[PDB]
Amino acid sequence: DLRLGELLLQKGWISREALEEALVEQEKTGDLLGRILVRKGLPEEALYRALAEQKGLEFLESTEGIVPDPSAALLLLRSDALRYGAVPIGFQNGEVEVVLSDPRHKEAVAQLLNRPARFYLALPQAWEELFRRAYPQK
Amino acid sequence: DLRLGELLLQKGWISREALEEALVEQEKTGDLLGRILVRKGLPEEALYRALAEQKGLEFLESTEGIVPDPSAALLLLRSDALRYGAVPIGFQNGEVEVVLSDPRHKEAVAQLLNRPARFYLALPQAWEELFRRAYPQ
Ligand SMILES: Nc1nc2c(ncn2[C@@H]2O[C@@H]3COP(=O)(O)O[C@H]4[C@@H](O)[C@H](n5cnc6c(=O)[nH]c(N)nc65)O[C@@H]4COP(=O)(O)O[C@H]3[C@H]2O)c(=O)[nH]1
Ligand SMILES: Nc1nc2c(ncn2[C@@H]2O[C@@H]3COP(=O)(O)O[C@H]4[C@@H](O)[C@H](n5cnc6c(=O)[nH]c(N)nc65)O[C@@H]4COP(=O)(O)O[C@H]3[C@H]2O)c(=O)[nH]1
Repeated sequence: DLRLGELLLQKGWISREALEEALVEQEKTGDLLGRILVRKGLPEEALYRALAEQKGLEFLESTEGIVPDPSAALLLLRSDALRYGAVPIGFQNGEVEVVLSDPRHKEAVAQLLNRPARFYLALPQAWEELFRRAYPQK
Repeated sequence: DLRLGELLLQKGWISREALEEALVEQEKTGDLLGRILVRKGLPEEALYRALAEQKGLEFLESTEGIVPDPSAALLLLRSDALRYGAVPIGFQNGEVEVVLSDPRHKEAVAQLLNRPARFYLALPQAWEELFRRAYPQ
């Protein structure tokens, strides 16, 4: 319902002038809005918390405690896990738990999995650490 | 030596008007600045990362993988680990690794331990789960 800029405004993590400056730049550059905001000083975690709320994802402050379930990992080929930015990590109540790197990929991943799923969002470094543990390059 | 408010303002978690507002409220209520800011929308994790930076602590996002070394837990009576909010979890390079629940207790704990130490900080639930693991019963 709410766009990213409005979400951040509502949470008090950007100012109206900071948002307008970003939207004015975007209309000249076409860069992703969150990228402009972060480049101008928005904490990257603030961006991801807002993006998670927008797509109904649970934001994961860390992936270090996750022990990836090998049987969940079989639900995506490694090449697909990397391309879609999705790590299946386990099961809860007959749903597969999946950690995304980019909320914009939730729908594409959900369609692919074609089963009940619970989605999480992790920061880039946290996501890559998790991916490598779930999908060793071996 | 930056105070918490300007630490958070520089990062961009709070506006300047929100900081002034929170300190004005604190003048009436006396609550901690971090608790007011968290009530006003600051993530608790962002608060603890700033508090860790301020006191030279390493903030731990998670304690789930830590297996507490019993040899290190011996360095504090359980009663002291609870009162000081400090869990010794192991040793690195001749320093004892200690996980604090509150960065304000760093100096008191360091004086007591009286040996080289590496200090970490953890959010309350993660700290409690680690404390029960290191100091069972
Ligand atoms: N992984 C990742 N995802 C990002 C990032 N920035 C945005 N996303 C998401 O990608 C979608 C397209 O972003 P946009 O290209 O900047 O296109 C934006 C942007 O041009 C504009 N916009 C965003 N917020 C506002 C606002 O508050 N006010 C106005 N007038 N326009 C806004 O509306 C369009 C739709 O925005 P949204 O519905 O929120 O949809 C956004 C948002 O869900 C990022 O840095 N990283
Ligand atoms: N466990 C926990 N610890 C917390 C929390 N908030 C602060 N601490 C820490 O406790 C000390 C006392 O916080 P305070 O009572 O709000 O008393 C504060 C506060 O009244 C004020 N203050 C803090 N930041 C600012 C600022 O940016 N500008 C101004 N003018 N005053 C500030 O200076 C005094 C000292 O602030 P600090 O040096 O940063 O020292 C702070 C900080 O290290 C919390 O929510 N939980």
